[PDB]
Amino acid sequence: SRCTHLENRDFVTGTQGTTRVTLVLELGGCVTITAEGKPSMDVWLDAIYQENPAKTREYCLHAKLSDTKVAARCPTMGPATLAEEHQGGTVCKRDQSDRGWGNHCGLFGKGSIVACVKAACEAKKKATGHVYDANKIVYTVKVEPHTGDYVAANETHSGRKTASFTISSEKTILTMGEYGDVSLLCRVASGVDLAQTVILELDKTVEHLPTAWQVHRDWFNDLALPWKHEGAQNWNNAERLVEFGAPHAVKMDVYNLGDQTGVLLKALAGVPVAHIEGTKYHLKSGHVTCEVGLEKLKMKGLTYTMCDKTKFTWKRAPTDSGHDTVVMEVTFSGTKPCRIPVRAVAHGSPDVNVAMLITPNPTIENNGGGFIEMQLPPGDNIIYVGELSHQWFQK
Amino acid sequence: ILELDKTVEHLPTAWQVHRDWFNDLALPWKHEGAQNWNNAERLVEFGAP
Amino acid sequence: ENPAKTREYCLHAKLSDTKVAARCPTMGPATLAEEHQGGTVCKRDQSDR
Amino acid sequence: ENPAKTREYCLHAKLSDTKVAARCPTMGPATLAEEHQGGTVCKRDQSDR
Repeated sequence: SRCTHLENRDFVTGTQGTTRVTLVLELGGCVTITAEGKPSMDVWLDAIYQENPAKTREYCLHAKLSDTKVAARCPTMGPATLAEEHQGGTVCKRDQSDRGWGNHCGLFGKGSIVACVKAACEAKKKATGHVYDANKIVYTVKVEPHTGDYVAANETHSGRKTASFTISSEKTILTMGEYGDVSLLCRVASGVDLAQTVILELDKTVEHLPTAWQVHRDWFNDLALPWKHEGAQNWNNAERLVEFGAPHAVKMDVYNLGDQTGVLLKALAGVPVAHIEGTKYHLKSGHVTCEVGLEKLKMKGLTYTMCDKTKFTWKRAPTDSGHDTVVMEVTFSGTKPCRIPVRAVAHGSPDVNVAMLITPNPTIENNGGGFIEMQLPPGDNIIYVGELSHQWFQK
Repeated sequence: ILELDKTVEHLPTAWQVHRDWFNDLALPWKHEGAQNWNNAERLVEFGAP
Repeated sequence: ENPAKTREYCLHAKLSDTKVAARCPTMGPATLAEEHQGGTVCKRDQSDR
Repeated sequence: ENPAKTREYCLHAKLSDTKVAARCPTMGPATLAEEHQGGTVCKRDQSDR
């Protein structure tokens, strides 16, 4: 059962008459649903994402400066000017330098000086923000029936089904193989509010970093870095990463404040990560409430005869699942298919069956069955699968 | 005298800093000539397994 | 000219050859030869199995 | 019959292939490949030179 793979697992149980079940599925969680006369089902919210979300601003973390130009005039010669002062994509500073005979001016005094640099951004040194549209966000829910077959996490359960939901398409009917149909009504509106969320992306090809972060819109909009719209050619406020030195005669130095990535990363510690897979921008945390309709589900193998009580052996002896249940797997050497005669008694009371089965109507099919998950009361018990027995101390 | 990469064009080639400040930098360090870095973990983080 | 160098600090780590070793609950401690080599950064922890 | 074995302890160590590496005061850290191998016991110290 898929839910046995994780630590975060909930059990939902429907009694007599319970045909519908309302669950709050959370990313990283898993729910096992059990109900009288119904095959058990594992359900979980698998992903929350939007393909190609809209991009808000792009910020530059490392300025690439080039073509530094300086123009200086002697004290009586008027303002110094450069064509660059009027071009976008350049950062300039006008100042005054001390001039005199030493640097070829007729008078000793203040002379006009102006320096400009072309400012661009280093390749792969942008920080881009993305915003979600509640109407385009997709919630993916997976359902897997309890078939008495154990499948590891790196393996694929042939009976697992997937359902996708958007605000405009909240209901799906899934056919669970021979178990019947299950209906899922999940409301995206009951999900995570995304108004103040921005998915921040740096360079997703960097190997030792998460591919994205989920940050607050107000924090993102206040970053003190050069910015522009995707598609725009030049950067606004490029001066944020450039400093000019005090001028001396006909020269003025231009300083680059360096790569701000390290600075940003310190700010991002403790911020939740997100994930990008191609064009899909995923949230790594979130939840949604769904209504599961069980009325069309039917159990499998109810009319088989009981398996020969003499032909069972333990493939995997009873073991603690970590969810206060016991898991085990048996092998049957008799004729299939048949119902597995499972029960358990408390040490000293051989007459009362104390086993509460999670796995519905355990059966050995022609090519499956054998895995059983059950709950037992605290203390010493003995598990029986026909004549096959096993001691079990619960707790 | 602190030196970074003196070949970088838009930066001073060196700074005059206080010895106590320099000795307290929270960065991996080593002696010139040494092959490995001490305290390299200062620039590395491990995720929950 | 050529003043004596004190420490060198690293401003940007270059990481490579990430290796992981994990053992099931009854199989004892996980170990890597790298844990004993200089020039490597390691973290030992516990995962749910 | 054949109960499970927990730890094995060693009551008498068999030591062999003692190796020492020493460096003068300006030559940096002394190192041995053995410091990184399992199955060796090492001690780093400082001697008067």
